[PDB]
Amino acid sequence: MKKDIHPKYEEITASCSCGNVMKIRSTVGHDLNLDVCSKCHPFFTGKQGRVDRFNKRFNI
Amino acid sequence: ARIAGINIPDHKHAVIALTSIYGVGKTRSKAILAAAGIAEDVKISELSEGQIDTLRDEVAKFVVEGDLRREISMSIKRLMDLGCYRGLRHRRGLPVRGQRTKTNARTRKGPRKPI
Amino acid sequence: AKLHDYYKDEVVKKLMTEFNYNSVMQVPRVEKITLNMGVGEAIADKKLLDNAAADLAAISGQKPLITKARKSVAGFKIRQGYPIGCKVTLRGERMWEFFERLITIAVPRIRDFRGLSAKSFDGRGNYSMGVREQIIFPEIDYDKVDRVRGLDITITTTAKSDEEGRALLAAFDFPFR
Amino acid sequence: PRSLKKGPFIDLHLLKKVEKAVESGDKKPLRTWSRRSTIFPNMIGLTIAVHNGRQHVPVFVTDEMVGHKLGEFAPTRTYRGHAA
RNA sequence: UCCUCCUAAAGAGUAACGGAGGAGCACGAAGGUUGGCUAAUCCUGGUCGGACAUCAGGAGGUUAGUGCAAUGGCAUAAGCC
RNA sequence: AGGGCUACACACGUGCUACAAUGGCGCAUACAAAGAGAAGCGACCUCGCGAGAGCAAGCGGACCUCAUAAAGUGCGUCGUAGUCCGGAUUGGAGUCUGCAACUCGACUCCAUGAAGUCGGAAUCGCUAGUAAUCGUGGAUCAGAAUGCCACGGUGAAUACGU
Ligand SMILES: [Mg+2]
Ligand SMILES: [Mg+2]
Ligand SMILES: [Mg+2]
Ligand SMILES: [Mg+2]
Ligand SMILES: [Mg+2]
Ligand SMILES: [Mg+2]
Ligand SMILES: [Mg+2]
Ligand SMILES: [Mg+2]
Ligand SMILES: [Mg+2]
Ligand SMILES: [Mg+2]
Ligand SMILES: [Mg+2]
Ligand SMILES: [Mg+2]
Ligand SMILES: [Mg+2]
Ligand SMILES: [Mg+2]
Ligand SMILES: [Mg+2]
Ligand SMILES: [Mg+2]
Ligand SMILES: [Zn+2]
Repeated sequence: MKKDIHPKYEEITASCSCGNVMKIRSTVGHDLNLDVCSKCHPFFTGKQGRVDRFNKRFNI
Repeated sequence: ARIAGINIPDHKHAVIALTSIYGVGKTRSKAILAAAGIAEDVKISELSEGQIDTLRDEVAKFVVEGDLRREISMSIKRLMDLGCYRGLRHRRGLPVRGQRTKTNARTRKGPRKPI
Repeated sequence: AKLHDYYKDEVVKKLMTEFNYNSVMQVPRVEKITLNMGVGEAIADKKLLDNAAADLAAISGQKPLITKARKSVAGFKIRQGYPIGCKVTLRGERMWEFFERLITIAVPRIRDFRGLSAKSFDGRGNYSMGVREQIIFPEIDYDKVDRVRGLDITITTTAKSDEEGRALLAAFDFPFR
Repeated sequence: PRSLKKGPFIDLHLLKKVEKAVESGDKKPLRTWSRRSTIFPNMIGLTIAVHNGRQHVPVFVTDEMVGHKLGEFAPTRTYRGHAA
């Protein structure tokens, strides 16, 4: 890589709420506090009409 | 500061800041903050990470943001596919709750279109 | 190189089984990832293009290459040779690190993320996807953001077909809907 | 809308017509003037011709319609646009 | 007055108030050299983004390009950096 | 019997609500007048976030009920933002009256959160308990007022002059 023209690219720690920790090189500089990650997002995990309601509200 | 996929305002009181979420009004903001054990006047930036996570958990019990938007679009399209009077009003961009249209009805009709 | 070591240790074997390749060289590879910002707003303001380049540098970790108009186009009011975007080509270690960060951090931060389209293959096993907002990358600070900008991401692979490309990406548990 | 405790309103002549037609099979459209009657699940598949003021409008009842009134599907005013 | 093509009869040249177009410059790099490079157009996929911007791949194979007419050239490029 | 008088490219009149900080929101807490009520007004209690519901006194009334007056005052917050301004529109769920709320009711709850940052030319009302502002009641009426009729609270500016 060319010298002296690229962003600073050094390892950090990404800590998610679900307790997942990933050690990733990054340009962000500081450590991370993720609100979601691949291991807990509902779509990743797998966690994601009229007659019925008519009968439920109008029970005879 | 990141709850329900959007950024909450950090300098506002929490009760105000949570209403940034599509689907949380004032009543739901107060209920979420009571069920997360956080006072209403506490600013978001004076909250811990455990506190913000409890807030996220509390918001999780509600249908908000994209899911709520999908629900609303589904209901409107159901009306519009039914061919019922309400659906036809939605189709024509006219008031749907029996309001007058001889005058007014400008929120639905938009700005006047001259002849 | 977590995802590259995963590719070599697991994905190669999985694909060999799934497609019955006669040689390990036949397994599809991830060759390059290109990030593109089409910055048309630069026709009048050059700070817009410079800020796009800064965003791309923060995201990818590489100083971007400013791209220029190939021919003059009245319809967009652009003359030939005018700088109207920026790209980065990510290869090797940087490419695998960005692939990991994308998959595990940035995609989970997409507003209302319901899964990536699996039809977005160009016909030869290369996958392109759009980003609408650069804040999904943690490298971009939210309260420093001047303008809302997205980008294009292309994953070029050595797959002879779209099915092999999709299988290669799915092996990494790519968030296909 | 109508109070839940009162149940859903329907005109008796219409309910009887719907029961007869369901029993006998799938008859020709039943002509009714009862725009105020709720659409019940047992009307699904029937065709009810509902008065809109001057003509009966054939309404092919589906499952989405249950709980709506018959008059919601028989518009009463003819509008096609001004200056056309 | 000058340039290009045809008339012009497969060397050169060849007339008409014959048929068609151009010039009266530009450039200290658009000159020299060394190293490198390869077009048009279409299809598919891709944030804004659309018929047309930028990105990736494919098809194509010079149908591009040449500071400015036309003809003859040009890949070993005379074309692009 | 059902539909219409409730239509909707548009023009005008009369209003209501606003555009905020002399304000919004939360908590607490003062001070009215006038009126209506028997197929009516309906307390207390219990249930419900609420509209309401169930039970059930009292009252043909200076007695009972409608029926916390609000502005105000104190405390706290918001800090000039299309906002903790505004509350139109729309989705969902309800209540009540009424044979019956689709066309086409009022009200409640959750969500939504438009225009609007004081209004071109023009133009209206008002000389004092008036204007302005704040609540309250009544007729019509099963239900259905921002209209109408009526009632108090706070309470100005200015009139040289012709
Ligand atoms: Mg609300
Ligand atoms: Mg109405
Ligand atoms: Mg010759
Ligand atoms: Mg010859
Ligand atoms: Mg001769
Ligand atoms: Mg060369
Ligand atoms: Mg040269
Ligand atoms: Mg009649
Ligand atoms: Mg009328
Ligand atoms: Mg009365
Ligand atoms: Mg408000
Ligand atoms: Mg505005
Ligand atoms: Mg303002
Ligand atoms: Mg006088
Ligand atoms: Mg008043
Ligand atoms: Mg009444
Ligand atoms: Zn996680």
